[PDB]
Amino acid sequence: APKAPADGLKMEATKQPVVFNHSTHKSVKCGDCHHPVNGKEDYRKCGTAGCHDSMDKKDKSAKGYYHVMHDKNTKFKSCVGCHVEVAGADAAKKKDLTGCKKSKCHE
Ligand code: HEC
Ligand code: HEC
Ligand code: HEC
Ligand code: HEC
Repeated sequence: APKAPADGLKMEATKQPVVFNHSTHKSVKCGDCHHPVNGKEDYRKCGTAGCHDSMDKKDKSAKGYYHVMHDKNTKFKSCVGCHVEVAGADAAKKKDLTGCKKSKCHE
């Protein structure tokens, strides 16, 4: 299989870039992020032309790339969404997991 990609996978599709890692979400199910679409599962980029490319930000619906990265009220687990569940009420983590500034995502 293609397995997980290398590390240092960052995405600069917005004025605020982010750096993701697969060696960190190893315990996380691939289907947890790479939600199934059409019933098929594949390893593609969220910001794929035709997937999450709304560049609206202020939309929060689905196409909102910046919505599937923060918005928690989504049909699927969101970055911050899951993070919120992970960090929960542990403090510090929610500042480096769901933190707006000075976090693991945004620095
Ligand atoms: C606190 C609730 C947060 C605020 C406010 C913002 N973020 Fe994030 N963020 C993350 C990713 C993966 C991206 C996309 C990277 C890319 O492709 O460019 C973003 C993007 C943004 C943006 C850009 C939208 C714009 O054009 O203004 C803004 C304004 C923004 N974020 C604000 C990832 C994460 C993340 C990882 C779990 C966290 C905790 C946050 N973002 C939290 C906030
Ligand atoms: C969220 C916690 C994720 C989990 C769990 C896994 N992946 Fe992932 N992967 C994620 C993102 C956000 C991205 C793209 C970054 C973006 O800007 O959206 C990726 C990318 C990949 C890719 C690259 C796409 C390609 O060109 O093929 C591959 C191959 C990939 N991911 C594989 C993969 C595997 C094998 C996973 C389980 C072992 C897995 N991912 C989990 C987010 C997340
Ligand atoms: C195209 C093949 C996609 C890729 C690659 C990813 N997503 Fe996606 N996602 C896609 C669609 C078409 C939809 C909505 C269904 C529709 O037709 O409208 C979604 C939805 C989400 C959601 C839910 C948002 C909500 O319900 O509020 C989330 C949280 C989400 N997607 C996240 C996400 C992540 C993290 C991805 C990379 C790991 C990713 N998506 C890739 C289409 C596609
Ligand atoms: C649960 C389904 C998750 C989803 C969806 C996303 N992440 Fe995550 N993340 C998760 C856990 C359990 C942890 C461990 C906490 C730790 O910091 O060790 C993390 C951690 C991160 C980190 C920090 C660690 C690192 O790898 O540098 C970052 C920067 C991070 N996560 C980013 C991230 C992004 C951008 C996501 C959406 C594309 C995302 N995570 C999804 C659990 C889950």
